[PDB]
Amino acid sequence: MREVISIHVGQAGIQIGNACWELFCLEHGIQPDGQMPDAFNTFFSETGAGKHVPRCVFLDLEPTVVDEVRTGTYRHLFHPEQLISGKEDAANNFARGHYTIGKEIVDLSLDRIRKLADNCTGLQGFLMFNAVGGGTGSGLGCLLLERLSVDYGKKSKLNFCSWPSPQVSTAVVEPYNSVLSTHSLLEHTDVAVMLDNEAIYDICRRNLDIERPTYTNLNRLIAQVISSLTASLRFDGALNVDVTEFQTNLVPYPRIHFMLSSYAPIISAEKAYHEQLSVAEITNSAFEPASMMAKCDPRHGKYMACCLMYRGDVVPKDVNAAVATIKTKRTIQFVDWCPTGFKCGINYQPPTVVPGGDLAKVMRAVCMISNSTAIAEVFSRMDHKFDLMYAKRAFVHWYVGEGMEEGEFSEAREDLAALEKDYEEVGI
Amino acid sequence: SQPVFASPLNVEKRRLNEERALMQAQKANIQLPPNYGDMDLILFPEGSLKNSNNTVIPQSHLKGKSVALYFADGADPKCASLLPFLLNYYRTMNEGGANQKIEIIFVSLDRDREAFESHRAHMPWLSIDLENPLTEILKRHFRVMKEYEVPTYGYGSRTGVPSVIVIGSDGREAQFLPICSGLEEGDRALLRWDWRNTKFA
Amino acid sequence: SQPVFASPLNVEKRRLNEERALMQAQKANIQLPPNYGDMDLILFPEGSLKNSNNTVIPQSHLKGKSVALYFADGADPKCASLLPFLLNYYRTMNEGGANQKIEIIFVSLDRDREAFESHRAHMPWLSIDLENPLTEILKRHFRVMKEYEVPTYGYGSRTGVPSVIVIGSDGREAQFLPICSGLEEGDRALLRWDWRNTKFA
Amino acid sequence: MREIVHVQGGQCGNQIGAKFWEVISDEHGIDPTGTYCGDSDLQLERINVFYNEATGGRFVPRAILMDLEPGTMDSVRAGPFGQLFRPDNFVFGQTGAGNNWAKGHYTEGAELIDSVLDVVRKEAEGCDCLQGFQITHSLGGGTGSGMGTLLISKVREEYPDRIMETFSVFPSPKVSDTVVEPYNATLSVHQLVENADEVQVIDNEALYDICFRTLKLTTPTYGDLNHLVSAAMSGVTCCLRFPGQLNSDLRKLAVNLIPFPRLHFFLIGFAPLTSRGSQQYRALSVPELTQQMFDAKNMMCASDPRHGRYLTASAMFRGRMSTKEVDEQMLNVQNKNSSYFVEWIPNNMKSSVCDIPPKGLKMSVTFVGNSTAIQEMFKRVSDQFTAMFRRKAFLHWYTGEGMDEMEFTEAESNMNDLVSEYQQYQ
Amino acid sequence: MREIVHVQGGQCGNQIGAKFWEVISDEHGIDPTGTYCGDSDLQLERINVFYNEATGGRFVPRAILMDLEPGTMDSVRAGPFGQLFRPDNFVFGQTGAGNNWAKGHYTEGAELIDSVLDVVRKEAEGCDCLQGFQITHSLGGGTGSGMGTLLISKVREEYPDRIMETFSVFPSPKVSDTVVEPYNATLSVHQLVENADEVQVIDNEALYDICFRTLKLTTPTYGDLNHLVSAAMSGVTCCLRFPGQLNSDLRKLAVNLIPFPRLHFFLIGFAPLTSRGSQQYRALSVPELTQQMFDAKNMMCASDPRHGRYLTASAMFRGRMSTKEVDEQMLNVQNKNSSYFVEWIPNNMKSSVCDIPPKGLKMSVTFVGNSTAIQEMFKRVSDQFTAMFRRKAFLHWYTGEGMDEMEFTEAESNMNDLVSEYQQYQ
Amino acid sequence: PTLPFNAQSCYRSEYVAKPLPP
Amino acid sequence: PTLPFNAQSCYRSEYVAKPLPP
Repeated sequence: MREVISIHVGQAGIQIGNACWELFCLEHGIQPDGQMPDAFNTFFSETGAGKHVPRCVFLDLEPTVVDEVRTGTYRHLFHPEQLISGKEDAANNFARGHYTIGKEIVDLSLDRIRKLADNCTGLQGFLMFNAVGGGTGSGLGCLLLERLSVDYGKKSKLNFCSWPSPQVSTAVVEPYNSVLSTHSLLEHTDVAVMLDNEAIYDICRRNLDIERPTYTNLNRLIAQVISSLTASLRFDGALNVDVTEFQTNLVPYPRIHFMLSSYAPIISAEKAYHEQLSVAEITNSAFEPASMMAKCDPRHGKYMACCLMYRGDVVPKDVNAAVATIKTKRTIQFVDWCPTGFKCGINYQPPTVVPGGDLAKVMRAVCMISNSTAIAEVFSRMDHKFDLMYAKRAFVHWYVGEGMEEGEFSEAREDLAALEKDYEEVGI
Repeated sequence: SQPVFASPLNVEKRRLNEERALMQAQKANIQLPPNYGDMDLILFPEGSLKNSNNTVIPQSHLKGKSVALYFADGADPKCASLLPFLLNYYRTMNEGGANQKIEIIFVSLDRDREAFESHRAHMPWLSIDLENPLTEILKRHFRVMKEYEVPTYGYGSRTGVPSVIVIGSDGREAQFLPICSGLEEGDRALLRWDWRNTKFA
Repeated sequence: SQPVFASPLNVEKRRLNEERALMQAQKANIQLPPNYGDMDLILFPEGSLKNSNNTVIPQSHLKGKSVALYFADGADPKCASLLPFLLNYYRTMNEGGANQKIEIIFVSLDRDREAFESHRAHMPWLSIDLENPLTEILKRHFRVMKEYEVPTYGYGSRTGVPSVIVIGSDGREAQFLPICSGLEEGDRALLRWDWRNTKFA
Repeated sequence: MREIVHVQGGQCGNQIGAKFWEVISDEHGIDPTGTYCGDSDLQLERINVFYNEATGGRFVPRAILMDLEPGTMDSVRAGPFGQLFRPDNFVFGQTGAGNNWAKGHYTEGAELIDSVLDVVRKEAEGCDCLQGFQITHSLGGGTGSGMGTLLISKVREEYPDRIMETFSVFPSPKVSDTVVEPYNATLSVHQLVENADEVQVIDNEALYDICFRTLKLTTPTYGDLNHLVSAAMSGVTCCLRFPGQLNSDLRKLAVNLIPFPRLHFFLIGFAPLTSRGSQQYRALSVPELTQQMFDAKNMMCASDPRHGRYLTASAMFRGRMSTKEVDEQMLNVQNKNSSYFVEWIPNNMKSSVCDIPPKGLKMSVTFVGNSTAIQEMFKRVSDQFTAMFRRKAFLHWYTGEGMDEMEFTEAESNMNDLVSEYQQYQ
Repeated sequence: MREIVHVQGGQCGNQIGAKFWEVISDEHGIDPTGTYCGDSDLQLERINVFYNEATGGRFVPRAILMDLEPGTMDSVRAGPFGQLFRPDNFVFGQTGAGNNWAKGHYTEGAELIDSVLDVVRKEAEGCDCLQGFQITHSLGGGTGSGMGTLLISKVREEYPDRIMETFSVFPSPKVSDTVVEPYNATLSVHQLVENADEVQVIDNEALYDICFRTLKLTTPTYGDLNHLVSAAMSGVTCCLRFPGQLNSDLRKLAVNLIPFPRLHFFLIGFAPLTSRGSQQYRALSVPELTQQMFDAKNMMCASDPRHGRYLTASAMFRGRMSTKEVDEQMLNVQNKNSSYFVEWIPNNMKSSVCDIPPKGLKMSVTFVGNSTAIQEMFKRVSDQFTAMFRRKAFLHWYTGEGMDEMEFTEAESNMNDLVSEYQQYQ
Repeated sequence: PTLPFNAQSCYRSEYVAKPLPP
Repeated sequence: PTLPFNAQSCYRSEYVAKPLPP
């Protein structure tokens, strides 16, 4: 029936996917075994007596992060060969992950993809989780998308890339990995969402009041966003929008598919007692510049387009009262050619809290994902970093030794320059 | 089978319930061994609990409570630091109400009876004496240990002393309060204690 | 007469069953000697099994479980290797469920009482005491031996220590877990355990 | 999955390596007799990186022992944890290169390298794919420097793609061990610079300074000093052996610390480091790890980093620890000490989390920093090397052992050029 | 079923074959007094390949002792398990051959052959239906080389279609005792090329090198090293006595190692071989078996096989084991070491499995390889023969017993074509 | 003096078989 | 002196008395 295939590539992909899949299990009431005590068909298959298995693949050339999945609590949940492991690390090298080591793992991945795709028709599309900062997240993440786009042409391909933080990076060669990724995910991805690490750090700081957060704390919040985004497919709602209708309303031009993310409310057991969680108040916090999840202050651009997802006891007339207030407010500016730029989505089902986590149980939630022109800033700052380090051939010899030709850096740079100009000319 | 399997509480519970199931099967498509849902135990014996003024309180009057086991040691500086804040929290919780809501049963890691009585003389909530094997069996069941002295069966030590664990009706941990835990959010994790959800059914 | 004709359990069962057969035949074409299908025994007497709290439990407590005998030696490095995985498997696949699936009965091959109790303290499932004849009789029954000390009757040894063997109601070998055997699936053969079809009934 | 092949060469390499396997055995809970103790899964799911099953239940180390004389072999074999190693993994000499680079690299090490290259190939080809090699040696000696660097040249040619990690010790500024130190140091460097993928520098002056001011130990022997060196050796490779929130290995370090291929020399630091007396006074928190980490007192190279600028730096955090204060503090240190960091690279610092703490502690960090302040050690060698070569002292052994004179001029020209290229980025 | 008749000629023949029967009797459970012990069915299911019932319960070997002196057969008889042999199977000589092949083959052996060949007709015919014979002898000696081969000639004529297989120990290459070696070797070889089906070559210099490099034994007697030769003897004939997953036989080895009728000389190796020190620490696996078996260090024949090409090789495995590792290791070894394998025969390896291992071990393998690296053995004898024969050295001893001079020329020519015939396939 | 090993991963501490909502 | 023979064939180990199905 109506199914969506999830792909997790690299460290960032796998760890996020671990958080994504545990939420879906608790959501639909399936167990670590995979058998429940027909909403779940979008994520889980039907196998044997009563068991459901995920429609996912795990890819990494590093064994130690995907083997640990096979070791952990959820052994029996995942398919034995839906977690593909390499033998040797990508080591932050786009060339290594795209040319040298990743070639023998692509065809092993495509075997699992097509066999999982061909069980039924009406496949909505694909969810992609990767880190553009990383080696296999960027290199092997790319290589999969050339092989996917040529055969499975038609279908939607959403990407949830963890863009590098402006101040913090997980790596020092990551400007090189960034420029090469952003070249090759332009024409292979239909919708790209920017996730940022320090953006979710300071959300965890001022909202949940967690002075000591970690990657597990971050990935809970990210898994809530993915669940809120696809809640329309799984559960019936008053006014639903699916995966396919995102790119209709968010992507006005072929080159322009980079967009923000924000989730509200993010309230612990501390604060949850002491406000209305009113529809007006949660949509006010959603548009707040401090609640962005990409670390770019969105006031220095124009909101090109916007989508709002709603969960729980949300009535349609409260949405319209909410969105009228936002239009009235002149802190948030709009582009001239898009006079109406809001697409609402309402689902009846409230979010389900994982026990002993950090979010509180709440009646309703908003997941606002929006295309803006302020993305031209984060592309420009990353560009400035790449130009200084490249100009005298730093770290080049790693890349050019591994197969790629000196001239893919120049071609990727000029292509990013076209992306600079394209965002500039639109936003005037 | 919650929160643990290899505990003396769960072993005694499995014994009694499967005994009871076999007798019901003898008297009467019955499922052996009985489900964890159909399993039942009595947790605090009638002569287990006693109040401040040293009078017996039965288990049956723990109905409609948010009840927590306080595993504590007399000599521990961390315990001595935690104690006044928990005292203030207990007072301000139980005073703003006609009837009382939260309740703390004290489990000791003290060296001897003299230390037990000396530390217990401060506390106004309920306590279990040191000689009762309830303390030891609850301690193994909820995985509290000061140090790895006793064989535990492949468990990791869930807590260090001190720790407050909110319990349910069947010995299931209702919620974990992270003083010295995965969150390390010491001395003010007592705020996280919710009382809608954690009811001694 | 399963798995071997020449075993103490089988000869004891033979004696009891055809004792009753002759008695009722004299009391009355009743088939003599009775079929192995007609044969039924009590595998564990009243005082055999003791759990983690050293409380005796009858055989009747094991209905609808998947029971496995674990022949183990305290000093064997292969047993030292096998033990944590066995603990973890018991732990998780029994805990994470709405049924109590499996149960392990420990049979010792240690030197003496001190070693036996020391190794048994590290263990949450059931055990048989080393003094009790049943351990030796089970060893001969299932043909496990560390070395050729006790004379098997001109046949092979089924396995060596350590070994996990799924058993039935009548001493029938339900399935052999290939820890150190023909398959040689060290520490991963645990996953071959099918707890559906092997019920102690 | 992955395996690290260990090579220990010379007197100083062997004593360091002997202590290294003692803490790895301790971390993985390996009894000195070979067996397994401890009864936990996390100790053992990645054991193939350093050990091998022996169908008797025992784990043999993945190590090669290498010397030109059997004196120091006896010390390692007769020590505790000495029966761990396979007896055939040892290789012997009989002559012993009298701390002469030429004699270890051309005459006495040449006829031995046939035999031990077999032992490497025996262990290298043995597995699925190997992750790389790790080599501990001394650059001041003969059998460690001269014959050790020969193997580095040999095994790089046969396994080009695999990584090349060397733990080397250097000549000290103050004390004089092995009077021909600059001759051995200079000749080792201009070969190790093109044949080793990452090099990490230890100096005995730095170690004694740590025993002065931090540990407050009054009589540290080579037993104590090698313990601290061994602690960073395990700390740099922790994430290969244990899971974690963010993964890293040796190639993560290589791609994130090497701007140009010529510059691959590091400064190693370990934190925390406090005396027995001050153990229970100190709040082990991520703020106080990073302030001790960025101290000159903590580096194990005796070159003050405050003179130079950190070109790039890496920190492998270990333990249960929150990653915001991991992430923010690396950024936060770059903000105030903006003068200590190079400008034309944003975010010089790389961080990783390794969620299994070392034995006896709760959190720890190992610092691997590519600093241009390592120029101060290289200048001192070149200054000394030119002092002797100009008057051609101690040359007749080096030139009488089948080695040309013009090798020396190439040695000083290359290493001076290494000094010159640090200068432009400072 | 099948029976092998064992034949021993000479002092080397009697001493080597004495240890062969001690390890067969151990394997099948026979006491020195000759009764069975140890109540196992496998041990007696195929016992008539070697033994013979007495209708009194006891077993006698099917062996024919043979020596031209009465001394060495008194040594065999008087030891333990010397009571096992039938006294009538001994055949005695009073005179003896003084390491003169002529008097062994023409004069002294002629009056003795009619007696020993009387025995061997009586024993062989008396069984059910014969399978093969086997001969253990030395070619450096007088009676092992001289009268031994005359039996080989005469029974080949008599029993034309039966297998004949020889464990012959050649002259030692380097340190060479019994100074008339090449005269005895060359004369024995050209007579053995038209009259033997399988020939297996062992050298003493090969055996002694095993005792340091592999076994590491301090004072190894003939008793110690004959344990190794006899274990090779048992390996080639495992399947005749025990069931197998894939069966073999002496005849199966002939049709799968001998491409052309004259090329029937083989190299013999055994694996595993470890010191008593290294025994508990070694992992015994089939991939580890197959790489300790492909060594110059492991062959019992003192010629380096890396200098030549394995025309066709075989490995007979013994133990509880799986069948890829017997065969995927074959593809493993043929692909990467493609230089040591001849080309115009693809996939040169015969493999076989026998379930019951040698006593005390769990797996083992014996290696039989037809190589053209044995040209370097015939050549070394060939120059030493023509060095002596040119100058007529020691020829009067040979020409006085009825020999002619033309026989020596034919000895070289039939040796030298075998040298050249190995050349044309390399 | 020895101490037992009492550490488990972030995964084991945070990811268990959670009870389902009623 | 000698030892008894504690080896068992592959066939006897895995071709055993098989339990008859109901």
